[PDB]
Amino acid sequence: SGFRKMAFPSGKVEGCMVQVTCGTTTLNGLWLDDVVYCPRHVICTSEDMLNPNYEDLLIRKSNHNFLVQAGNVQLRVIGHSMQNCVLKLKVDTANPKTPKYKFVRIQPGQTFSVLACYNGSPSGVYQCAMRPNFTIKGSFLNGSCGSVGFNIDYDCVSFCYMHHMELPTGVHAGTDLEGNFYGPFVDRQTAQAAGTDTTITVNVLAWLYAAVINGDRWFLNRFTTTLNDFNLVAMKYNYEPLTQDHVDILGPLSAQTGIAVLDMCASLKELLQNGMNGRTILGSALLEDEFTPFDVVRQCSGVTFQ
Amino acid sequence: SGFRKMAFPSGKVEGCMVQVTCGTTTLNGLWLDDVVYCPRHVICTSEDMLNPNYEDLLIRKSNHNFLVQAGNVQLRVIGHSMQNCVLKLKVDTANPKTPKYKFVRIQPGQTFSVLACYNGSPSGVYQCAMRPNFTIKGSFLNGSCGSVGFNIDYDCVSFCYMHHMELPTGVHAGTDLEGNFYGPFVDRQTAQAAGTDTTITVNVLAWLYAAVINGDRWFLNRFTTTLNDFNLVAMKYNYEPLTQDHVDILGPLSAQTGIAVLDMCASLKELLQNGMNGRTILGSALLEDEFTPFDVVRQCSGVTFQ
Ligand SMILES: *[C@](O)(C(N)=O)[C@H](C[C@@H]1CCNC1=O)NC(=O)[C@@H]1[C@@H]2[C@H](CN1C(=O)CCc1ccccc1)C2(C)C
Ligand SMILES: *[C@](O)(C(N)=O)[C@H](C[C@@H]1CCNC1=O)NC(=O)[C@@H]1[C@@H]2[C@H](CN1C(=O)CCc1ccccc1)C2(C)C
Ligand SMILES: [Ca+2]
Ligand SMILES: [Ca+2]
Repeated sequence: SGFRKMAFPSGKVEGCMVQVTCGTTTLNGLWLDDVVYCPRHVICTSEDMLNPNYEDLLIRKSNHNFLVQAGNVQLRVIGHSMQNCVLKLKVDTANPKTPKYKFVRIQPGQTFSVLACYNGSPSGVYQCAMRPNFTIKGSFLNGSCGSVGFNIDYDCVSFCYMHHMELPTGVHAGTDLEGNFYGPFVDRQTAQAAGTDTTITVNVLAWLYAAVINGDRWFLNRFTTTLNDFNLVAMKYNYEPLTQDHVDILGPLSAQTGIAVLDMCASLKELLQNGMNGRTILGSALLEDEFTPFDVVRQCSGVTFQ
Repeated sequence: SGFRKMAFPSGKVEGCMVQVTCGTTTLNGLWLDDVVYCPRHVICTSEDMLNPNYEDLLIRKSNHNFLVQAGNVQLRVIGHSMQNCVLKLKVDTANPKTPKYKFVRIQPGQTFSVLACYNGSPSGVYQCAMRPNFTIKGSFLNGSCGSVGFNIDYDCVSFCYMHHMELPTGVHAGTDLEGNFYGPFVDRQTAQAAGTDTTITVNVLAWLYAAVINGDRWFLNRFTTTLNDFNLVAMKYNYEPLTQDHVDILGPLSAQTGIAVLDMCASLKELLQNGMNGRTILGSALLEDEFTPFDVVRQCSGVTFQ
C-alpha cells in the first residue's frame, strides 16, 4: 500500500535525448530513428524575440549550421524542415535506442511524465497534469527547452509534450511533437494571457478513491447527490463539470471500493463546502487533481512497462 | 522556475532489474556484473513467516533452484551465498548494462529515488526520504520486494535501499545492499514497532529557501532567532534539532537568497506557532521535509547526470 506521485520509468526516453546548437542557443532534441525533433527557436538570437521571422531565419541556415551531439558524439545533419513550431533535423545515423513510439496530442486534465534535460543530459523525472488552461506547472530552467513529456503503455512511448516557454506568471507552455502549441500561446515574447485555470474534478474523485483503497477513509460521509446538484457545487469552487463519461471512467474504482460515484461526489461536496479541518488525505492538506482514474488503477495494481 | 518532487532518471537502474524465483515466490533482483542481489526471503514459504530459519532453508536450495530471468532470458546461477538479509546469486553472464555503481548506507533525513518493480519490470519512479525512524513512506505492493532506492552523482549510481517489508502501520522497511536493515526491524512477522517519527527540520528550511528562489516569499518575517531558541520551538512541534552542521550545509542557499539561516529559522518558528492561515508554499498546504539542501541546489541549478 501507499500512494506516491509516480513518474514513468525514464530509460526509453533517456536513450533519445541529444543536444542541438544553431550558432548561439543550445537546447535539447529528441532523436527517433534518423530524425531529431527540437523547438524551432534554436535558430533565434537575443534581438529576434518579440516577433521572430522563423521562415527568414531558417532560409539562412545550412544543414551543417546544426551541431547535433548524442553524448558529445556529433550526428551529421543531412536535411532540415520546419513543422509548425518544431524543427525536424534528418541525420545520417538512426538512433539504435529508438523505442516503439507514437506522437499523441493529449487532452486537458490528462497526466504525463516530464524528463527535464539540459545540454541533452537528464536532470530528473516528474509526473504532472495538462491544466485545463493548457499550461503545465513544471520545473524548467533556461536550457530545458526541447525536454519532452510522455506516457508509456507496455513497450510503447507516447510522446505528448515538448517544452518551449515559461510565461510571465511562472507557468509552462509547449507543443505536441507535431509542433502545435497546447493553448492559445505563440513562440514569441508578446502578451499572451493563460485562461483561468480550474480544478480537474474527475482526478480529485480518482484520488479520493485511491485514499479509500489505501485505508484513508475519514472523509466518507453518509450521503448521496445527483450529478446536477454536485455540478452546481463544483461550479462555485472553480471545479470542472463532471460528465457522464467521467462517471463511467470512475466505474471500476467504484466497484473496487463499494462506493458509488455519486456517493463519492457527496463526500467531495462536503470537503469543498467545509474544508478538511486540519486533516490530511494521503499525506496532503489540499485536494489533489494530478492523478487520473487510470493513474490510480495502474499504481494500485502494480502495472509494469516492457 | 517551478519546483517539483523530482526523481533521478531511472534508465541506469532499469538496465539492472531482473526477476528471481525460488520455488513459490517471485521477486526482484539487482543484476550488477555477474551477481544478482535480492532479499533472502525469496527462499521462504507461507508457513515460514513468523520466524524463518533462513540458514536451514538455504542449505536445502541448489544453484539450479534459483530461476533468474533478465527480460524472460534465463541467467544460469553458478553460485549463491547469504549476506545478512540478502542473497548474492553468482550468474555465468555479466550484465552488459552495469553502470558505474557504489553501495552506500544513507543517514536518516537523506533522500533517494525508488524504482518500483514487479516481476523484474519497472512500474514507476518516485523520490522519498529515509524518515528519522528509518522507515520510508513508499508505494509498494506484493511483488515489489527487491526494488531498490538510489542516488546518482555524474555517471555513478549509489544504491542505498532494497525493499523488504510493509509494517502493520502501512510504512515500509528495508536494507542497504549489504543486507543490513535500516532501523530496528527484522525479516519476519513478529511485533516490531517503528520509533516515533519526527520532521526533518534542515529539509523544511531547504524547501523554504526553494520557495524564496521560486518567488513564493509571503512567509518571510522581519525577525531573527538564536539557534538555541529555535531548537526549543522545534522540540515542541516534534521537529529534529537543527545542528551547526545543518546551518553550515544551508550556507550556500543563505548566500543565494540573502536570507541568513537564523532569519529563516525565525520565519519557520512563526509558521510552526501560527500555521499557514489557509495559504500555500510551492503549492503545498503543509511544510515539506523530503527535499535536502543538496536536492534544492541541484533542481534550482539544472544539475544533470551522465
Ligand atoms: C527555452 O528556450 C530554453 N532555451 O530553455 C526557454 C525556457 C524557459 C526559460 C525560463 N524557463 C523556461 O522554461 N524558453 C524561452 O526562453 C522562450 C523562448 C523565447 C521567450 N521564451 C519565454 O519562455 C518567455 C515567454 C514570454 C511570453 C510572454 C511575454 C514574455 C515572455 C521563446 C522563443 C518563446
Ligand atoms: C515482499 O516480500 C514482496 N514479495 O513483494 C513483501 C512486500 C510487502 C507486501 C505488501 N507491501 C509490501 O511492501 N514483503 C513481505 O510480505 C514481508 C516478508 C514477510 C512478511 N512481510 C511483511 O511485509 C509483513 C511484515 C510484518 C511485520 C510485523 C508484523 C507483521 C508483519 C517478510 C519475510 C518480512
Ligand atoms: Ca563539418
Ligand atoms: Ca536446468
